[PDB]
Amino acid sequence: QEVTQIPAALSVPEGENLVLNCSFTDSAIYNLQWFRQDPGKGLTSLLLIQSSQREQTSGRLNASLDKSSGRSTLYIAASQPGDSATYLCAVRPTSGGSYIPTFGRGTSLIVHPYIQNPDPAVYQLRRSKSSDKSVCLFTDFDSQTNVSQSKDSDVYITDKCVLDMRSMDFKSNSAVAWSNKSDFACANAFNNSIIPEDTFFPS
Amino acid sequence: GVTQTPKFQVLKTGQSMTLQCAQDMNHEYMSWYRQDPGMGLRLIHYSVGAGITDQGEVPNGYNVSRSTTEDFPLRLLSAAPSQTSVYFCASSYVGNTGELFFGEGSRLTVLEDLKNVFPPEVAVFEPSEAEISHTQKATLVCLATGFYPDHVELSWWVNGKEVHSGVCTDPQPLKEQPALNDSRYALSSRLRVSATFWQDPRNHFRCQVQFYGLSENDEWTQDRAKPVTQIVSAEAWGRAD
Repeated sequence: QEVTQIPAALSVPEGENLVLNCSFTDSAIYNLQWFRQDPGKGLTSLLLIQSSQREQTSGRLNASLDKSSGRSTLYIAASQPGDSATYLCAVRPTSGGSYIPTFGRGTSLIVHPYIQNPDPAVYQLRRSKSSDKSVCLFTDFDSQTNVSQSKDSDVYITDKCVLDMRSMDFKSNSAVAWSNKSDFACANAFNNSIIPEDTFFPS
Repeated sequence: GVTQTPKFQVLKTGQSMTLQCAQDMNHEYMSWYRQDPGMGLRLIHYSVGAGITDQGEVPNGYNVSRSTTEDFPLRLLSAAPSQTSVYFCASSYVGNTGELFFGEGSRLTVLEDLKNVFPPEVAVFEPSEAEISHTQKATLVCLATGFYPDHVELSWWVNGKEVHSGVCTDPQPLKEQPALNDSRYALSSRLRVSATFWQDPRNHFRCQVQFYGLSENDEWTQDRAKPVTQIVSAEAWGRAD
């Protein structure tokens, strides 16, 4: 009747094993299915557990099912940044139950990359061909560092993302900040979040 | 597989539209869902078989038919702003395992006035000399701003080749006017290369953003170009400096 997924959001350092829970109030189910959804994309099926099953596996993914208790657990071994996505759980009725499935609200998962050699710095990037905006890049910080929003009206700070320079087996975090080509150097934009005291701020 | 069309759509309030769903797996069961922020997936209509149709949780304002096994059309006779959502079609064999197969989704935005639709402005910002000296790496930033709705796809192309290595794009765009439901959006992306690669003047970097907007049939009475589906791009060339 009702599907509950907890935690609603999970943040963890890469390498850690993960546990995602799915609960349903009606034990009379035909099956349970787990899906993955990337931002702005569709639903990719991960595992399908039939009422007659108690466990299903696929690579680092494995899910259990306890119909009587109305529970299913998805385990993700040695998590990786690429596992970041929203995980959805759904159950379908049995014995002529309208076949109508019920979906949980999902668990938003973020697996942070391990940054071997943090080198936090804020850099100003010029031109768009000149006369456009003022853009700054906060980069190479450890994954524990959080980027908050600025207290200024004409200033924007993006969420952080990790890029991977494959050839060099090098990963780095970064967040972008910008304003409107005027009385405000963008390096000042980040002075609202907690950042390393040794962060490099070249002019 | 399951194929739904269109993938993106903008409608003016009152306009009619049909979201198509086709599957070639001989699946007897087909259904439609709408997904809204924190609202989860809500069943709108479902069909247990050809010729059979039943309403779901939020059938209000939607019409479906199932004359054939392969198709399950979702029709909006008179689009309303509240119907702005992401629509998903899913199918499965009648009994079997119960495994559901989802389509890629259809992002629909219904607006009272199309004048609120804006294409993105795109700019590329070149690597900081300080970053180059400090890390021997060079990060380019692409900024797409002022667009609405949030129906875009950003990609980087280096010397004509689409690249994924050394790139990352914001998972979600940000609102330029936070309090507004129809705020225009901004999206950023980074492309990081070695300083030596950026220093080669022969290397060409292109950031392009595909924006899904109006059809070249919608009425447009603004003193600006009709915001139709298009690609907006910006580029840069490496420099020895």
